[PDB]
Amino acid sequence: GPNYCFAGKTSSISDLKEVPRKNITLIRGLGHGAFGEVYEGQVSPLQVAVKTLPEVCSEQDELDFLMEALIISKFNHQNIVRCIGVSLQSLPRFILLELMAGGDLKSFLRETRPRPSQPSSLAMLDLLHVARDIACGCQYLEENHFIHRDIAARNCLLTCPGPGRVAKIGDFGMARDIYRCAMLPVKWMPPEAFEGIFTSKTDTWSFGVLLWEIFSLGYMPYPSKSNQEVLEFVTSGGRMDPPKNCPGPVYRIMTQCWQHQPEDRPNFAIILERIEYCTQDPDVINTALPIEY
Ligand SMILES: CN1CCN(c2ccc(C(=O)Nc3n[nH]c4ccc(Cc5cc(F)cc(F)c5)cc34)c(N[C@H]3CC[C@H](O)CC3)c2)CC1
Repeated sequence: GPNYCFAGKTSSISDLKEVPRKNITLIRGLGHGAFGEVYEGQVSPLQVAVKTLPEVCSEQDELDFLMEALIISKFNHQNIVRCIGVSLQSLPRFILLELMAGGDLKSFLRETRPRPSQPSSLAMLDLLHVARDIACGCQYLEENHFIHRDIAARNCLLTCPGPGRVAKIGDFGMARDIYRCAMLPVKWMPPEAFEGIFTSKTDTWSFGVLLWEIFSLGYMPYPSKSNQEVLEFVTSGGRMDPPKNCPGPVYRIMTQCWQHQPEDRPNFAIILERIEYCTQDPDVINTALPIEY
């Protein structure tokens, strides 16, 4: 029976909000992936997402699922998905999370690119608001000494597709694994991560790559380079060019997050200030996004 510690506070299985099974109904499948497996559900009525643990699973799998529930249950911030509760005493086991109907950010960006059929589907301001949303979640993690270890568009969710959408950090799998190779998010990692010491400046680095994902509208970073090619490229001083039509001031935020030395990268409070500035600059927000023909 593991304990989990966050912000100086210790908690364990008995501290999770166990929701009676009978109160939980699955509505439909949403999908599966590195994050595990998730459904839309209802509680009691409260609409939720439901993550599930396979009944056929290892002991470490069980401990992983428990630790996921502990980690997410202890965060308290408007840009990190909430945990409504858990159902660990019935099988298959469930973790109940805030329903994020816009789905993951990477897919939303790819699917919502301006096209002749939808030429104003996104504007710079939409992208800067997503960036600000995730920076605010990261600033919370930084201030609570929690290193995320995989800040990327694939790990962010949106409340809804339309106007008023709020982005939130939706996955903590890597952090869970280290709380405790080919799968490592190499394209998101700074040179120093290859002494292997992490800090919140490693998350600053990763946030710069997420900014590149956002302002490229969902491209894979380092187009054409493999993991090892990226590693050698960034270690040598190599950096991505700005995404298509990216305003200079937004690209300058990326390039400061990618300073070789970690002390030279901004903390998330500074990143936020700089995103706020870009957001107020008419020349940035009046810049047209590219049309994908
Ligand atoms: C058109 N498009 C509209 C949005 N729709 C949705 C809506 C909600 C969701 C969805 O799961 N919403 C969630 N609401 N609350 C959640 C909490 C945890 C997770 C797991 C997760 C976290 C994450 F950061 C990224 C993920 F893709 C999946 C997911 C959710 C969804 N999920 C797909 C994402 C694509 C992935 O490959 C398979 C799971 C898709 C997909 C279809």
